[PDB]
Amino acid sequence: FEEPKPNSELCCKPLCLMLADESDHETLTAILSPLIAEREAMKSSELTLEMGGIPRTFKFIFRGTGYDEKLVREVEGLEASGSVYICTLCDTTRLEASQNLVFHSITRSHAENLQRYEVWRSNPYHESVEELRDRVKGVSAKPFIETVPSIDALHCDIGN
Amino acid sequence: MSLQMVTVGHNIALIQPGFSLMNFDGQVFFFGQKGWPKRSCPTGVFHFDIKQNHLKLKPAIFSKDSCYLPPLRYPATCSYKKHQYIIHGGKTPNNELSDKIYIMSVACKNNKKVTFRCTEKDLVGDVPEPRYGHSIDVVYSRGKSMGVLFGGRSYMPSTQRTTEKWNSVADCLPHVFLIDFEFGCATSYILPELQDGLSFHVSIARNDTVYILGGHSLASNIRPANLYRIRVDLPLGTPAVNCTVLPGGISVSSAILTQTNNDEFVIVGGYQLENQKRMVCSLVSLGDNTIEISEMETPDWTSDIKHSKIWFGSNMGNGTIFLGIPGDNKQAMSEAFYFYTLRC
Amino acid sequence: ELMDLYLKMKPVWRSSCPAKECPESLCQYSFNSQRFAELLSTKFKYRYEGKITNYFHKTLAHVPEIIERDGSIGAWASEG
DNA sequence: CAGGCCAGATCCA
DNA sequence: TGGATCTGGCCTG
Ligand SMILES: [Zn+2]
Repeated sequence: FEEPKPNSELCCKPLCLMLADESDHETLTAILSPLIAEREAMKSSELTLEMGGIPRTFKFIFRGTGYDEKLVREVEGLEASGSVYICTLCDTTRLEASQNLVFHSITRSHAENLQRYEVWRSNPYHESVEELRDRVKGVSAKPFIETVPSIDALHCDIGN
Repeated sequence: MSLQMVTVGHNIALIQPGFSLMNFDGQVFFFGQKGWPKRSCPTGVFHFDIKQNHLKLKPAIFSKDSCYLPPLRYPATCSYKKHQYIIHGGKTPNNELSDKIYIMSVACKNNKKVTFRCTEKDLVGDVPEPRYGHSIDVVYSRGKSMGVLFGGRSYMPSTQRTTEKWNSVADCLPHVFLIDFEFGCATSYILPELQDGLSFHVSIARNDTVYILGGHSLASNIRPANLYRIRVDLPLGTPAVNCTVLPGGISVSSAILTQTNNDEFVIVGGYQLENQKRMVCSLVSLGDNTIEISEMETPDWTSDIKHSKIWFGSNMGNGTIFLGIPGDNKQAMSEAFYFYTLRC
Repeated sequence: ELMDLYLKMKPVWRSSCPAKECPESLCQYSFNSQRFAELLSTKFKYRYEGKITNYFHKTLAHVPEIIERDGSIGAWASEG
C-alpha cells in the first residue's frame, strides 16, 4: 500500500482534540501524556487482528514530521526560535551557520536531548550558566514527545 | 489587618498556583514559575520585591557548583536553622513527580546582588514515594536536628496505572517518615492514631513537636477538623515517634501559614469545602506543651476576593503573605492574575 | 540568477517522490546549494553578514540528507 | 499582529 | 565608567 494523496484532507485521521493554548505547557503535557504513553507502550509489541477470515499480525513504525518549528522547539526540550542555536537537527550557532552555510550533519535525537537535559539539571562539571549552555548545545527543558528530525515543506516555503 | 493591592512588572505571566516564597536574611524570593525557564532567567529563581506596592522580578544567578533545578509546582518547603532551605518533591512542568531533595543556601552577596547554592540530596532506606502537597518541618531534640515528613497526594503505582486514568491521583499512606539531612537516611514508621491519609494540610514546628491540622482526605471526600501533635525524641538508638490527637482542631486544606510573633502563628486563607472558601483567620498560639486556637478579627476583604473561587499564596516571613486572585479572561492577556498582600 | 537557483532547488523537497521525477534536480541540488550560498555571502553582505535564516540553513545543509534517510519530503509535510 | 532572544544606545550611582 | 535598562531588530509563528 502507498497513500496517493499524503497531504490531502482525506488521509489525516483525528486522534486527540483539545481547546488549550499551544504554549501552555502544563495542560499540553497533561492532555498529551496518555497518547505518548500508549505510543511508547506499543512501539515494541505486535497486534493480532482478524482480517476477512484469516488472522493477521501487525508491527508499527512511527515517524513524527507534522510538527512546525515552534512545536518542535517547545516539545523537544529546546529554547525559543530566536535563540543563537537555530537548527533542530544539528548543534550549530547562527553566526557559524552564516560563515559556513554548506557543510553540516544531522546529530540531534530524542535520547540525546534527554541526556543533555539530565546533564543540564545535574551540573556534573560545576560550571556557570553560559558554560553549561555551551556544554548542552541549547537544551534547557525535558522533552516528552519523540519526533524524527525533518523539515516541514509548507512552512519552509513560507519562510523562504 | 491591612489589605493592599500590589502591581506587577512585565512578568505577570510567570506566577502560577503552587509557587513558593523563600526568604534569606529578610530578602524574599520567588520559586515555581510557569513553563520551562527561558533565556531571560535560566536559573529559575526570582527576586521578590515590594516597593510602593510594585513587583519587579529580577533574576538571580546560582553558584558555580550548584545544580539547576526544575520548577516545582507543589513542593514541600522547610526552614532549617549556617542557614539553609529545604525543598523536596512536587510536580515538574511536564506533570511528572520527583522524589529528590534540593538544599538552598546563599553562597555570596554583593551590593544588592545575590547568588544561591543548590545541592541535591539522595535518600537511602525507606525513601518516600514521589508526591506533592505534603508538609515538611524540623525538630530540635537534645542537640540533634532532624526533619519529619508526612504523606500527600501521589499517582497510582506503576502496576495499577492505565492510560485512561493516567492523571488520576490517590492519597499517600499515612506513614510518618524521619529523614536525616546530615546523613541522607530515612526510617519509615507507622502510628495507629493516624489511619486516614491527609493532603494539603498546614504543619507547625516547635522545639520537639509538630502540629498537623486540617487537610483533605480524598478517600471519603471530607475535610476533617483534626489536630495531631507529633513528638520526637533522639536517644542513642533508633528514634521514636508518638502522635496524640488533640481537640479543638480546624477543618482547612491548602491554607497559608506565617509567623507574627515568637510562639505566635496565624492561618490565613484556605478551603473549608469544595465550593466554600475559608473567609476567616485563626490565631494559633503555641507554647511549651499547650495549644489554644481562637478566632481573630475577620479582615475586610474586597469583592474580588469575596466572589472568587481560587486563591493561592505562600509566606513572606515578615508578618505578611502574598495571595493571588485570577483576573479577567486569558485571551485579553496583559493583566490575568490580580495580586494582593495582607498585613497581619 | 538567485531566483533561478531557488526555483531549481525547490522541486526536491516539495515532491512526493524526489528520487523518480526529478533525478537531475536531485543530483544537482548540492551544486545549486553551493552557488546559492556563495551568491548570498558575496552579493548580499548587507543582509547575510552575521545573520541568516534557519530555513535557509536547512535548505542549504540538511535537505539531501533527509531525502536519503526518508525517501521523500513533502509527503510528510503539514499540509494534511 | 503576540512572543522570545539579542546586539546596541542611554544612563545613573 | 561599568554594569542596569530599555529598545528596535530578527526569528518563528
Ligand atoms: Zn542545521
